[PDB]
Amino acid sequence: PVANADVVFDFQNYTAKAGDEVTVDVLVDSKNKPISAMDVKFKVDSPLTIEEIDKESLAFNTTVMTNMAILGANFKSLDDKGEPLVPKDGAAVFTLYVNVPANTPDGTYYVGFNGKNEVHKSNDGSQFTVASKNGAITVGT
Repeated sequence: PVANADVVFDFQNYTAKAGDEVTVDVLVDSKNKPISAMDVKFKVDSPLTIEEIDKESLAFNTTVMTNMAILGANFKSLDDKGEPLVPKDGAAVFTLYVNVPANTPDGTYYVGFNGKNEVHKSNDGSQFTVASKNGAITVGT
């Protein structure tokens, strides 16, 4: 089935052996609509962990503020005249570095949002609706 939203994130799908790192490149489709800010939290299924959140958003060429205690990230995405940016088609909006422990069983482990995925339209609190797809990390095939 399908969920429609104004903005859809694509976590993509990955493979790993136990002991690997997995670089998760989160893509975004806003139907070419501009975005003023994001404020999000991430998770991955145990026993995998998110070991680092990249401090750059390539889709917006902007610095990402990060917090590893809560696995949170946020940024503003304005041009030099203070207007919202259209994300760059093809470019990662977030990059996550995931650890797959040496003893991870074969299986499918998902990466995604942890209950916060705010995508702002302007400076007044208004938000786009958001949905997510993919995010499977398949360990051991």
